[PDB]
Amino acid sequence: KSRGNTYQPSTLKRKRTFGFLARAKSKQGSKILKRRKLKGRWFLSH
Amino acid sequence: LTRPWKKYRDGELFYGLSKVGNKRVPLTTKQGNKTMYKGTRASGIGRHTKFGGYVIN
Amino acid sequence: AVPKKKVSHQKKRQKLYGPGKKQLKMIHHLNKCPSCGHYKRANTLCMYCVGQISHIWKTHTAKEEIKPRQEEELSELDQRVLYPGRRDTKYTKDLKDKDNYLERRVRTLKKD
Amino acid sequence: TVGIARKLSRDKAHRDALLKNLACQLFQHESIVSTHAKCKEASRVAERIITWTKRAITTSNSVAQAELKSQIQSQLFLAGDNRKLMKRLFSEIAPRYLERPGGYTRVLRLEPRANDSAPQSVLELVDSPVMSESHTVNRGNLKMWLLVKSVINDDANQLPHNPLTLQNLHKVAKFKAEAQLHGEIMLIKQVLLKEMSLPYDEALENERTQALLKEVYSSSLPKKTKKPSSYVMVPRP
Amino acid sequence: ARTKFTKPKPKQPVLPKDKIRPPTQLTHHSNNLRITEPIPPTTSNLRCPDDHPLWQFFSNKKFIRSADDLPPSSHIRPWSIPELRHKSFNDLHSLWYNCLREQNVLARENHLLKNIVGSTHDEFSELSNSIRTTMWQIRHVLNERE
Amino acid sequence: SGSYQHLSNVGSRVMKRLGNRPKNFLPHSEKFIKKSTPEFMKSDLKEVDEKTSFKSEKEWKFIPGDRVVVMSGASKGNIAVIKSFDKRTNSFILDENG
RNA sequence: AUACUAAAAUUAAUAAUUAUAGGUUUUAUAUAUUAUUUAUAA
RNA sequence: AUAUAUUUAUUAAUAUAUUAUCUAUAUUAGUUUAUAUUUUAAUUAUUAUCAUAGUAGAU
RNA sequence: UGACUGUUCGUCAAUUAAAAUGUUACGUGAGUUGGGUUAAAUACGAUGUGAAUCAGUAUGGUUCCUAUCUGCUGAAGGAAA
RNA sequence: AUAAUUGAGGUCCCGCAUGAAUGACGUAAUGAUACAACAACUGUCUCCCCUUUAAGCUAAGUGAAAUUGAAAUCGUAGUGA
RNA sequence: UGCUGACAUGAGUAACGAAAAAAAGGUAUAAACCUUUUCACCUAAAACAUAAGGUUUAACUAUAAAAGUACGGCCCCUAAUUAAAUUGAAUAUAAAUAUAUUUAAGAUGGGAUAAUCUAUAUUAAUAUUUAUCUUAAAAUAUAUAAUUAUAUUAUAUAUUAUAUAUUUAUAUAAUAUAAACUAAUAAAGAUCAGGAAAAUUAAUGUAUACCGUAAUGUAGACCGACUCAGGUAUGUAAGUAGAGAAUAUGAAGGUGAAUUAGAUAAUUAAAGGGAAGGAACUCGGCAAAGAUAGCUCAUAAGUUAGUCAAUAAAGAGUAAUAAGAACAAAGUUGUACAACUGUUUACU
Ligand SMILES: [Mg+2]
Ligand SMILES: [Mg+2]
Ligand SMILES: [Mg+2]
Ligand SMILES: [Mg+2]
Ligand SMILES: [Mg+2]
Ligand SMILES: [Mg+2]
Ligand SMILES: [Mg+2]
Ligand SMILES: [Mg+2]
Ligand SMILES: [Mg+2]
Ligand SMILES: [Mg+2]
Ligand SMILES: [Mg+2]
Ligand SMILES: [Mg+2]
Ligand SMILES: [Mg+2]
Ligand SMILES: [Mg+2]
Ligand SMILES: [Mg+2]
Ligand SMILES: [Mg+2]
Ligand SMILES: [Mg+2]
Ligand SMILES: [Mg+2]
Ligand SMILES: [Mg+2]
Ligand SMILES: [Mg+2]
Ligand SMILES: [Mg+2]
Ligand SMILES: [Mg+2]
Ligand SMILES: [Mg+2]
Ligand SMILES: [Mg+2]
Ligand SMILES: [Mg+2]
Ligand SMILES: [Mg+2]
Ligand SMILES: [Mg+2]
Ligand SMILES: [Mg+2]
Ligand SMILES: [Mg+2]
Ligand SMILES: [Mg+2]
Ligand SMILES: [Mg+2]
Ligand SMILES: [Mg+2]
Ligand SMILES: [Mg+2]
Ligand SMILES: [Mg+2]
Ligand SMILES: [Mg+2]
Ligand SMILES: [Mg+2]
Ligand SMILES: [Mg+2]
Ligand SMILES: [Mg+2]
Ligand SMILES: [Mg+2]
Ligand SMILES: [Mg+2]
Ligand SMILES: [Mg+2]
Ligand SMILES: [Mg+2]
Ligand SMILES: [Mg+2]
Ligand SMILES: [Mg+2]
Ligand SMILES: [Mg+2]
Ligand SMILES: [Mg+2]
Ligand SMILES: [Mg+2]
Ligand SMILES: [Mg+2]
Repeated sequence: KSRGNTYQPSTLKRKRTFGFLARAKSKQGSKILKRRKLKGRWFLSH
Repeated sequence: LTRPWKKYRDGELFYGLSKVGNKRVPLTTKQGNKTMYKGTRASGIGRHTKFGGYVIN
Repeated sequence: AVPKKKVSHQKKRQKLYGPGKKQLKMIHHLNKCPSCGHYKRANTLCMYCVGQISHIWKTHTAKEEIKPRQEEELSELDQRVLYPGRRDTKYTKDLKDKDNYLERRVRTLKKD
Repeated sequence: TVGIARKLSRDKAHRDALLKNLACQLFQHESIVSTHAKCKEASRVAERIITWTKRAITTSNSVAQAELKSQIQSQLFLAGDNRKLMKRLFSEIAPRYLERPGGYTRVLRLEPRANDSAPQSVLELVDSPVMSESHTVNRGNLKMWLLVKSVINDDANQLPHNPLTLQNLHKVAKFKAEAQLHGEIMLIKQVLLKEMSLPYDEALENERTQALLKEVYSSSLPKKTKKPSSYVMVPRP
Repeated sequence: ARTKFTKPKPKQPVLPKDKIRPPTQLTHHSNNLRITEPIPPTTSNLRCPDDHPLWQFFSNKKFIRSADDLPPSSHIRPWSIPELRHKSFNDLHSLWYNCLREQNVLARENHLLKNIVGSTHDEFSELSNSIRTTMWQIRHVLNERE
Repeated sequence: SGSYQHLSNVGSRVMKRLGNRPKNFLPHSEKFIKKSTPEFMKSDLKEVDEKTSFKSEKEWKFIPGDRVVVMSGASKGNIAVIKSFDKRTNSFILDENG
């Protein structure tokens, strides 16, 4: 069937699995949070 | 013809200027699921009741 | 089904400006309006003369505007407190500027 | 099915409805502006409708009139503003053309519209009433308005009338009474001269209109050979 | 489906005239009732008082102060910290709310100007800032005193 | 021009960046403002930043109210009274004789 | 006659001759009731 | 029912024009229908649109 | 011209005066079809310890193009007549 | 079985190279599976014809693509990476 | 087939993306915007309310109004599940960390009061899914307390007249169409045996927090590169007719489109009809054509006994005897493979 519509939005899932606390509350999540910060990125997380 | 002063296609959107951009902006009250609750630091008074109400302290 | 070599300046020009059919023709069928007095196309009608007569019809067979009795009896103060001013959007504001995308016909030159 | 009439790039149902709407709108108003192709077809159906009414008015066979009255109804939408159309047609439109053998409508070409270069033409009913019960100019009779304006133009410019203006006036005068033609021309004169901000002298205009109509109604056929031909009719030896 | 073999359904039962309950309503609306033009509400029926508290949101009952009416900058100066030190708590309290009241008036004028006219005169904004300076100077004096 | 921005401070980072443009690239913006203003509120003097705007009266060598003699201009040798500061181009607005 | 072209017919309104398309009239075709009948008077 | 002329005495009637053939309650909760109740809430004639050109017979 | 076969071929039936032999990229897929042939799936016989394989068998199974030049079919304009 | 059948069904068996849970054999029903036969039906065909709509064509507005060493870009025979 | 920028050719060519429009006036500025009328399309939707989503795109800056009584979130409670959290020494492990127990979080779920409108706080004491069958009786029609047939099996609130505390409530008795449909107990068939968690009185008390609310939401306002014929959850979805949410019309609503106007060449696509043949076509009946009820009867061989076969083919009853909407409805047989319903190669 037709494809391309893989991203079906949902604020709950988007925030729960890519949000700031979804990464600030884990070792691996924190590591990528600080890596983006060191690179100088404005938007640390979702 | 949504805009009578634009007879031909010039790339103009149906509304707004750009269809894309940043999505990592902080959440606000008007947007989210029906179970979302942002708040406006405008209520620190009282205690929610067990049934689902409020009691002003 | 694709061009095998870039078409040179010569071939392109003689293909488009070469034949007599592709080039537009002089307008020789112009006459003098019996009424307007100005130029007009043959076997046609003078748009200005037609336009002004249509104007005469419009002003002599126009329907009176419906102005309800209630409104004209309101003072300026009651109109303001009851029908306040409102702001228009970009689309609405642009639509009212009809002189930027609508333009009237041009009066034809006079023939002697 | 091929060659009977224009298809107008529409199906049979859509095409038929368009023509009926156009003919009915031509009746409700007096002159309408539309594309040349639409105007010609609307002219055809409109003329046939009037002829049916004339035959119904004139006929003495009850069956003939009964079925004609029905056929006219089939080619109209009697709703909205045209609810009273049939009575209007039988009382006003039909009696205007009782003595005219065809040609109840005329199509005059206008300049194409700039948007798409679509040819445009005006469809109007011949012999439309210039005046009204309210003594005010109403819609219709575009040709008559233009003809009078040309007469005004010649008068204001101090030049003789062109043979074509006189010929067109002659065509208008054939089916119209002398007094009625004089009265309507005078009314158009007053309205136009007012619009162009020109002096309007009642007595002078009356004399000029009398002079014009006398020329129109005069019977002077022999005008000799205008041009000395380079060819001569010689009997065959 | 409605085939050609279908037969009309029997008519619904009808209650005999001798058993039909009379309706609880016999009379109804009036059939001589005509449509009248709407009647607008009129302010001539009102008595909006001249002492109405909302008038404190305006300056001398004016829609928007003009240049001449606004206090000029040369003639004015915000309080100084030493000056506030010679003031009692009640007086400083009184000054605070007087500052706030005019702050509301100026805010109303700024918003009207910057949301309708769009001008960047910001004369009202500067006046509000000067009041804001005094307000925090009052706050500093109280803390130092305590 | 209804934006409700004056009532809040949203986009602090973007506003700071726009208002703290690199000094090397000011000529980029100076051209923009100049080409987009009428001639009757534009001066041919460069602007001054808050850090380059004189505040002390010492730097303001001539406070308004004292006669001055104008050099280097079409009004050479004129005598005039400075009437007001400018606070944007860091200049003096002179009277009719100027 | 024809994709657009091109070809061909008419553009008469006068001292006399000329119908290109639409409309109108006549005749005819088609459709389908009609002698139990259509128009008239005596 | 409204409006304009005439008759009669602003009532009633004739002529003309325009408008409409509604609505509301009861039959045990909701919807549809039916009947009774309230009002003035009509029958005929000829059309029209949709259903593959709705479909068949002709042409 | 038919029946059989993916078939060109070939056998057969009924006709004709005859049902000739070749070349044209065993003419012709930017003209059509695609039954055989081959790729992914599957099974049978044989080979191999197997993974898999077959001058084997069987069912199923994706192509596209708006024509610049040459050439050709029709129709025009310019021209030196 | 057809006018005629390399296809289908029944039967015979030097089974190149079947065979019993890599199950053997015969059924009823089921199957958008594959092959074959009969009745009706038809534009599949003999043999194509007429009609309707959207394109194709013309006029107005907007306006891509693969491709492109440079081109002043004919036929035949011969020659030649 | 070098990287980046600018500009050419294809070329003013293909295309402008399911489509009905017309006149008059705003406006001697309109095919494209607004209004009026006519016509048409969608109408168990292209309508009305919503959920999620989203550059607020809305009828807009003077802008989306909640104590609760069908108003949701918020709050109490938990499921699946999650947790740098808790347990000389909980257990294990090169680190990271994993495991078990607690605690906390987590809706897609549960949470008394209510138009005769209602009161949530503090203190003290003690329910998987599924049907309403048969008999009976009342009442009715033909017949004679017996018999045949028949709507009904239970509630939903109005009127009249009586008895109780005294015109507020209850009770009694009588009257009052049919077809669907709704929530509540009732009764009962099968195995596939059908969630978790958070008390009553007595007194006192309630000045009612915060957030959501526009419009689009079978789409020009979300996911699809596009104002993309694709994907997207829920409830009504007028009537007429029907077994039906099928099919036909359409009351009301919405709507008729960033392409228009002419002739419709050859040719292409989607449809209608076609004489005489009727598979001769073709690898191959691919495609197309073919329906003599849709209700009630009747219905063979074989067979695993299952109207499996079977909606059997042919056939009959109901006006049809020349036809006249749409939808449902498209034969029989032999063989190979597999018991059957199902799953598979998103995109050969
Ligand atoms: Mg993507
Ligand atoms: Mg997940
Ligand atoms: Mg939302
Ligand atoms: Mg139709
Ligand atoms: Mg017709
Ligand atoms: Mg002439
Ligand atoms: Mg002729
Ligand atoms: Mg003649
Ligand atoms: Mg003619
Ligand atoms: Mg319809
Ligand atoms: Mg070959
Ligand atoms: Mg060959
Ligand atoms: Mg094997
Ligand atoms: Mg297959
Ligand atoms: Mg054989
Ligand atoms: Mg065969
Ligand atoms: Mg065999
Ligand atoms: Mg074995
Ligand atoms: Mg079997
Ligand atoms: Mg073009
Ligand atoms: Mg290079
Ligand atoms: Mg081309
Ligand atoms: Mg082309
Ligand atoms: Mg095109
Ligand atoms: Mg207009
Ligand atoms: Mg349906
Ligand atoms: Mg319905
Ligand atoms: Mg909606
Ligand atoms: Mg919890
Ligand atoms: Mg929930
Ligand atoms: Mg909403
Ligand atoms: Mg809403
Ligand atoms: Mg879409
Ligand atoms: Mg999007
Ligand atoms: Mg409707
Ligand atoms: Mg809508
Ligand atoms: Mg479109
Ligand atoms: Mg045939
Ligand atoms: Mg036949
Ligand atoms: Mg064959
Ligand atoms: Mg053959
Ligand atoms: Mg088939
Ligand atoms: Mg048997
Ligand atoms: Mg079917
Ligand atoms: Mg066998
Ligand atoms: Mg199977
Ligand atoms: Mg299956
Ligand atoms: Mg597949």
